[PDB]
Amino acid sequence: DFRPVVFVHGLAGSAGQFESQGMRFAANGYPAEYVKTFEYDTISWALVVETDMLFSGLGSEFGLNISQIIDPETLDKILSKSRERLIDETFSRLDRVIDEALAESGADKVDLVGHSMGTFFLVRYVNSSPERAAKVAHLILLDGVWGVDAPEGIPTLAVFGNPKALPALGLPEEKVVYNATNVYFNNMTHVQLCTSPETFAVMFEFINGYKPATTDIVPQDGDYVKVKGKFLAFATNGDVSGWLSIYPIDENGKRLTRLPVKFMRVKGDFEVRLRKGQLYEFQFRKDFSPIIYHYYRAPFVRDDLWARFLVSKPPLDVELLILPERLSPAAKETSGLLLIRYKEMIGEYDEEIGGVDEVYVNGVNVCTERICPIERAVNGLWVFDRGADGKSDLDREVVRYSIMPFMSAADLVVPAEGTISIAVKSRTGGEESFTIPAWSADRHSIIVQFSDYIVDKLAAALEH
Ligand SMILES: [Mg+2]
Ligand SMILES: [Mg+2]
Ligand SMILES: [Mg+2]
Repeated sequence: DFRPVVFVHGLAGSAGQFESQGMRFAANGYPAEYVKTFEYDTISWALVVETDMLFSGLGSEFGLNISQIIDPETLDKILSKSRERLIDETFSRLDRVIDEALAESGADKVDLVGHSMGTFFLVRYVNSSPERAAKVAHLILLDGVWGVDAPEGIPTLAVFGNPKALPALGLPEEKVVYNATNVYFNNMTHVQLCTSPETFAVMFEFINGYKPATTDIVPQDGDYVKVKGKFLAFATNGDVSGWLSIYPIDENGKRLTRLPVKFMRVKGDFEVRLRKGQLYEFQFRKDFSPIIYHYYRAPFVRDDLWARFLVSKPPLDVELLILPERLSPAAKETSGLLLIRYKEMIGEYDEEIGGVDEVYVNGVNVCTERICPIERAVNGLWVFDRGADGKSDLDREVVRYSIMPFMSAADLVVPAEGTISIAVKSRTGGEESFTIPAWSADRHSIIVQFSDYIVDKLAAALEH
């Protein structure tokens, strides 16, 4: 019998970094409900908690950077929170999740997995009391804390990627969690490490004692899948209110039904039954905003209980960064996109990584060495007409994003006429392409989520 696994994301992260992994666990026999995700406000956590000296402030670095855009009065309110109180509140909520999971499954202990800042969070959590540590069969720490001992008596696995994808003004000649089994994937980058099928295999074997029969997201039988998802605020992860309209679409992004096949008021959570292998447009209207959001992604092939749709909201309203252009005349005639992949898009070649991604928008590669260098760990690439001047200047950095963790931007004019072609040729092999309507930036925002792994028949065969 499998025991539940509970995943704790990092700064500016969410359940999305464990979506693929949850589906791999289920493909290998785990009831899908046994894979839990614990979400929390990462801005308050990084600034209030991880700025202490337990780890000499290491767990807070990306939070310090991303916080630059917070309004002064709001920042002060955030920093005024009691640190001991935030900790006890958040940790008590994880106790509840773990206790409910043990009762639901009948298991005696759970496996806990943390990514990046989530590893700092979990080391504090298990060391906070013997009762908390007692409920953990295995602890997995992905590309986060290092130079510390594994919590006493808890079998710990630490998996590390290439440090070039993280801030390097520090000098770790090696990252090790003492007394843990340490595994290294030097050809992988920060978030990629969290979502990789190779990481999946190492984790499954560590906690189960045998290699999984497959690391593929195996499609399930039948024509329908259950999807449980949430619309939540980027980085702070609070539930977001709005209206969800789902439309099945063709290969060119045209809606196949006049009316949406699902229409609902949402407050964070939502659950829907959809057709397996079908392309959908998830249209979202958030309360109090005039923009209509159109979310695109590959079809679902099995139940997915961890889908996440990110929404820009205060205090960290990152979308405000593209407001000047959205308010310009060119917005009526040009589109604005956010391309997301939880596996760094890399345009700079490094022999250790071994290859570069190519990301084409209307036939132009925006994943260049200047826009997607390895050190920026690009998981979110904003594509819009910077300056609203009708000129593409890919060689000139879009400076406003330089300090934003995991994001970059490309100044490319995308005509809001007809459709937009978007394709990624993955550095690890395979390609995924989308053709969608060219919604104008004045009224619409377009979010395209690339899959974090592509299994290509020919490439797999060539390797075999
Ligand atoms: Mg064991
Ligand atoms: Mg059938
Ligand atoms: Mg421009």
